Amino acid sequence: VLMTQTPLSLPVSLGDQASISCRSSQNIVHSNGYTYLEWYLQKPGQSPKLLIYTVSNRFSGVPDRFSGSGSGTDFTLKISRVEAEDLGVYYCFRGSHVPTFGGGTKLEIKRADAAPTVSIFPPSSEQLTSGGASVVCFLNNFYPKDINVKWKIDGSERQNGVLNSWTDQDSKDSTYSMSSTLTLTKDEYERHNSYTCEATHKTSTSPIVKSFNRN
Amino acid sequence: EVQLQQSGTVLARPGASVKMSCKASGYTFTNYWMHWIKQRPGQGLEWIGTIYPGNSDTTYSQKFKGKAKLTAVTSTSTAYMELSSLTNEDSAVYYCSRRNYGSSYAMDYWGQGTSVTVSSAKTTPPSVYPLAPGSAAQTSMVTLGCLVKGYFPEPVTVTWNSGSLSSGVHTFPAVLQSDLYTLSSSVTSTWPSETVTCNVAHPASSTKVDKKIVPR
DNA sequence: CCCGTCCATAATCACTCG
DNA sequence: GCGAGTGATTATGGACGG
Repeated sequence: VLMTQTPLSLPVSLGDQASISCRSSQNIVHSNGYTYLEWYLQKPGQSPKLLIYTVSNRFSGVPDRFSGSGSGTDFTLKISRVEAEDLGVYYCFRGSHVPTFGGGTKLEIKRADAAPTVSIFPPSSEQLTSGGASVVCFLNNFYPKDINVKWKIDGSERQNGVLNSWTDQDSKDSTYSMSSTLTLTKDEYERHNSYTCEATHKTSTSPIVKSFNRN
Repeated sequence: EVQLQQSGTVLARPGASVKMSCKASGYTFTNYWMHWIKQRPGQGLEWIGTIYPGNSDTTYSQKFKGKAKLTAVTSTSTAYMELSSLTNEDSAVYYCSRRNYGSSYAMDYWGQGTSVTVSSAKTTPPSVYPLAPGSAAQTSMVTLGCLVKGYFPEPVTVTWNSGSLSSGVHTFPAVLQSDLYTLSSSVTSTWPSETVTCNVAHPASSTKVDKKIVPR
């Protein structure tokens, strides 16, 4: 009785057309002929807003570049020409019987590739006597979002004990940014000398290495 | 002007419960179904249930029966939802919305959301840590930063130079590093020549501290 | 013939208005 | 008398089959 949406992420180039798909395991028409299928948009930080109801009826205040269509078990939401403002998650939703939301489809603006401008940082003097020691690596402004990050202690790989945070695709330049932190103890950080950060991006099969040593 | 105003952020302990509200105004409360939607961090929208203030008629997603209980006080056009036996999974933003009819058949008006956080952890101030490059890289603009960790609860007011710097800034989502959160910010030649320091403040801890990024 | 489950879903219906 | 006109969502009436 679920609603499945495709794709899980749609990359479109500004000005070009985007099309999200929503399918029901079965015929969702109400016994009155109406098909209470809706689409909603939620932008980061905001609350979900209504785009379309009953399959194709556009909601007042909603841009004309939004249209919806379908029947029985297949329904589509289309953005004739994507505007840079359109980034966010779109969700279809069945409003009849036992209401249910689709899994949602994230809209990303398809922009040109970019390599991670990395910069590593050594644990601050303040932190050292204050318990542990945290090494940080910022991988700012890059595209696409699919990237990976490995840490190395004296050339050796360090995968345990790290933490990453990503940032939603910036709405102006359309790039992503992530951060990796390595929390080693104080006695541990002191036991080694080399610390590195490498990022594997689809730009090339050649990583981007940035490092520092305790001197 | 239809408007739905929900109560503010909340923190409860595993096993405790919570009751949140949604005040409506601008329309006839008793003629529309009010819906409730849940959204966990980075997850999707999840329908919970609905109530008709006109007759207290209710319905719950099978998954929330017993977990969520809804009520509505008519004379005050306010709708409530109470969550019991809270767990880590009940942590999220909860919305209320109005099912409209006539000029549109859907959820046309939404509240702003009520963040609920479940944890047995305690209130702790951040430990902002200054971060500057260690000087080993091929470099007209340098990226330096600030770290914030071991703090609880959310959120943290992180600004650069009391609000002067906005671009070249990347503040990251507080992640969970052992009962407490940790976040970071990286700012992007006029340094260290001039002063560029970190301005972090914690409403909850009732603290405000600045860490001046001084070279090594 | 009573009752709990499962089942597929269009107002092409049921009924008041002229 | 009979054909056009008219309602809606937030669950259900009917077909098994035990």
